[PDB]
Amino acid sequence: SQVFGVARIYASFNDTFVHVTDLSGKETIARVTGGMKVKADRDESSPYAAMLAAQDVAAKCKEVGITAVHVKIRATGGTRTKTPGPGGQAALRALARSGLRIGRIEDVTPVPSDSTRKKGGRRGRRL
Amino acid sequence: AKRTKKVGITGKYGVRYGSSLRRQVKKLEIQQHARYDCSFCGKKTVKRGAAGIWTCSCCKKTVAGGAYTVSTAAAATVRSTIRRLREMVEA
Amino acid sequence: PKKRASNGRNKKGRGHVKPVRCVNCSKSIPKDKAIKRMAIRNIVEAAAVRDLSEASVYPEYALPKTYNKLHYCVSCAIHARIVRVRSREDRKNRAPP
Amino acid sequence: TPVTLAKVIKVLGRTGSRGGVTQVRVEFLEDTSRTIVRNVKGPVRENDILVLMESEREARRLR
Amino acid sequence: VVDPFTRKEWFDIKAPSTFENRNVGKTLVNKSTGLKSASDALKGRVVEVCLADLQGSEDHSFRKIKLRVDEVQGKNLLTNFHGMDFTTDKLRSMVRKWQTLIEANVTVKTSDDYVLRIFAIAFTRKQANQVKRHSYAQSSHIRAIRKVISEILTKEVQGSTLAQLTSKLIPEVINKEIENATKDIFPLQNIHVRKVKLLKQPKFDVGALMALHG
Amino acid sequence: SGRGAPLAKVVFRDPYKYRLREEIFIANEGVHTGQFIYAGKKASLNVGNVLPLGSVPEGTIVSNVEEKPGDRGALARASGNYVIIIGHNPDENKTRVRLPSGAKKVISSDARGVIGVIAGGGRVDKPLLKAGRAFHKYRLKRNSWPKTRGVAMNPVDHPHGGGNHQHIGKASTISRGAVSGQKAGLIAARRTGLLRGSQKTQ
Amino acid sequence: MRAKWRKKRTRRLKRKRRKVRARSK
RNA sequence: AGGUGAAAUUCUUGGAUUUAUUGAAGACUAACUACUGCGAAAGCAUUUGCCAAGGACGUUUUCAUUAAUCAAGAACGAAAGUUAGGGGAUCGAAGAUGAUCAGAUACCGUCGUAGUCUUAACCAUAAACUAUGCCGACUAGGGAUCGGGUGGUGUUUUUUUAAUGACCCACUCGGCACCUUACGAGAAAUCAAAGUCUUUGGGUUCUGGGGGGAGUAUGGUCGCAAGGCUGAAACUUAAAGGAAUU
Repeated sequence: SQVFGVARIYASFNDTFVHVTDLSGKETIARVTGGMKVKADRDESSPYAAMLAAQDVAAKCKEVGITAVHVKIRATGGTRTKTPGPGGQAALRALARSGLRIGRIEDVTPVPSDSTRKKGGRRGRRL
Repeated sequence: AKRTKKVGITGKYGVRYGSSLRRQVKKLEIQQHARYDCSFCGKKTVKRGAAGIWTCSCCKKTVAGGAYTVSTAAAATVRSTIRRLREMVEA
Repeated sequence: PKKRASNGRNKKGRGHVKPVRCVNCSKSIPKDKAIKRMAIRNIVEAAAVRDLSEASVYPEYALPKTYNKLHYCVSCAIHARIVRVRSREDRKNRAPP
Repeated sequence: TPVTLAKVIKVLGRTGSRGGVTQVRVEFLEDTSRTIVRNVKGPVRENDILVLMESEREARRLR
Repeated sequence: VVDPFTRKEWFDIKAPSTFENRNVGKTLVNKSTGLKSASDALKGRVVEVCLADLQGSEDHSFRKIKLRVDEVQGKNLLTNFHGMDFTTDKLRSMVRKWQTLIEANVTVKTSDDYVLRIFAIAFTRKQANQVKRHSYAQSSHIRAIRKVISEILTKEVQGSTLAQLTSKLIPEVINKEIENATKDIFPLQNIHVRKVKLLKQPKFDVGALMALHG
Repeated sequence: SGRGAPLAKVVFRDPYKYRLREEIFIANEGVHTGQFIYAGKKASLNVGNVLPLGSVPEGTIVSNVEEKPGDRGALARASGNYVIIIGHNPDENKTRVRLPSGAKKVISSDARGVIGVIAGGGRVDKPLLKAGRAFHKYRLKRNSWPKTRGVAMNPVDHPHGGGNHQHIGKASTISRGAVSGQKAGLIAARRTGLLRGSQKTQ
Repeated sequence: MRAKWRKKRTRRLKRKRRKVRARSK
């Protein structure tokens, strides 16, 4: 009864992504990022911006007709810091705060098999 | 007795053509020469006669081999690949 | 002076484990010496679950969580994180609190 | 501008480098049934109403 | 200055038949222009979603059946089964500390030449008298577990192709048929079918494709 | 007399007249004087046995291959060099394959392929050592050797000639777009200098 | 002075005096 | 978009980053993973097949001292380095530079060659750690845990109790470390051995003797090299060092 469409957020450091698409994905509808709602950098993966970003993608889906939003929060994953950054929170709260229809709330990060060697080094990123 | 310490069948090339070059040589040359073992008859009569060929000193089974050995590493790999997918065409 | 029975950590009975990559500076530190830390926290934060299982379809669904494994490498864990250092006596304390 | 009023109902400890900020837990005056943890500036008692110009937000421990 | 939505012609999503509420969702694409339309555009796409929302019982809060659009009969998308993967949130709760994991997998053909790799998870459990804080297998036991988990699949598959096969993934006959034979070997807990996927589909064959699309 | 990978003289039988018209099949690692070579669509996969790629599966190795069913061989004829069968498709009669160079040149699934790798293995993995075995080498090939270095010949006899030192003068990187006499060295070098890193493709 | 380094300093000065005696073997 | 204390370098009307259905490639085999398994050691963490193997155990099975440790000598020995083919995804000495800095040849960032990996060989070195020889017996209990085994008309098993399997109770050798005091031992730190040693002797290989000079000179010896091995002296100085307390 409700027009569906996953959100596929990108909770991570340095930036948050919030482009909602259809259940397939072949066709997307709106994207926008947090860094797009602030002129000063750093506060890119920031919640304040992640919210301001979730505010637009929000009003944008209301303008296309879809109501249902399946959040597929995704962490950087792979061979990097796999931990949803300060975005997937003030962004998921700014979604129900607008008035969208959240549902089938799940996650989908790029979980490997340790595979390749992460970047940094043996002693690593010391300082 | 001890003719050549580490220069076996290389004495035919005296001192010329430099060290490192010869070492590589002995490894190979020795290989192909040696009275090779014929998997057929079992008798090591299969002796390398001219590039990629190996004649048997009984029944004369002339084998299809390498330039300097009966079978290279990747040549036997051929065996399994075949035999593996060979049973999938009959079974 | 020697001040660690299990030494860096459990390696007794074998010779080579396999160093997992730090989850902070990607540094390579052996599985044993590696300070484990499970993070299975939910998908939300505070009263977020409120307007969540509220402004959301389904009664409440089941409210899923995130099951991830963290691996610091001493230095990282001793940033004021999981340790606060210890006392020689109670250095051999194996407990969650 | 979606303006919202907040009521001081739970004044906690303090954060910040100098610690001049306090982590207060307030409830909305226009449809509460929900609490948000914002921060403050100077003095606060659990009986003061603030005016948050941010509908969605929150903050706790600050370096 | 063209605005995509200006051409974006909405559609929908219809299941095969074996399921229940075929009515999944709607979708958007580029309107059928002169020379290259939307009818012969995508289709090679998918519909990764919870089987509980396409079944009717929200109890199946896991297992997302993946689809692959084939025919677009007037807006209505007549997609078919393309596989079934496991939710990471649920499979991450399944792997606890102090236990062992037994994963199997095997490729096979149905009866209408359908090649697909069915996966099958399995875990070990305690008993109504276990004292030790943990539980593990004898490694050789895990060999008989994999020996039979994979055996179970290929034994009673090729039954009406993926048709009744998908109609066996829903009733979780495997999960219980798995722990049923594996009873004379070790307790076991959870024991799900994990995931499964299509990698070699026969012909478009709209003959058996429409036995469900009706 | 001039090639390093045995030439099998397979005397065939003529089905159009009681006759044995001897054909020629490049020799492949694993054959010998007494193997039974079978060729054609319905011929069970075995070393020597040759038939269309559509008639075999992915991975299968071969040499002395067609390009179009009928050119009586062509590719992978030299010492060793074989070719794998990757991407496929029953209809269209097309089998994407991998060559010695590592070329992903797609061909017909009806193209003839002599199963097995060519008996010549690890040849250039052995030093010629003395100038002689190089002389006698091309002696039964072509008088393409011993080649003289360009800078040696004088300006008249070759572009790289002359100078009071021995140097070339201008980049020996001639454009793939010059002509007879103009071309002399590195023709169409999409790179030049010591090769290091990502090669074979991207 | 980290010993591993005191070991490399002498490593070059040891390989250094191998070539000076090769010049007058 | 990347990325950081923050920027930057960098990538972007050629539509990146991002999303999606796919493709190939090399690598890896996480989560399960343990004060756990086996290996002489270095180690060895996906599946199935194959090819042998080793240990524990159980044994009214067998030979019958065949034995323990071991300068010379012989095999395997991480990674780095190396010779040459195949492969070269990630990372990444070098280098390039972007910064901060007084400077930064540094750490932080982006790209990236050897290497990375395999094939045939080399190379024989690690704080190769248990900084702790091998072999035996004895001096101590506890509870775990690991592999086999003894017994329990025991748990659980329902197609019938069929049979076993897992599990619990005591036992049990061999694993694995751990906890508990010290009777003893130890400069202390600490340790079921580092105990059974001034009441000083179970067999036994090696090694060391203030500190530097120096694992250097030298020569010899192995090695393609790097360098391994073998290894001085002169001279100078009264401390070096250990452990622990303040």
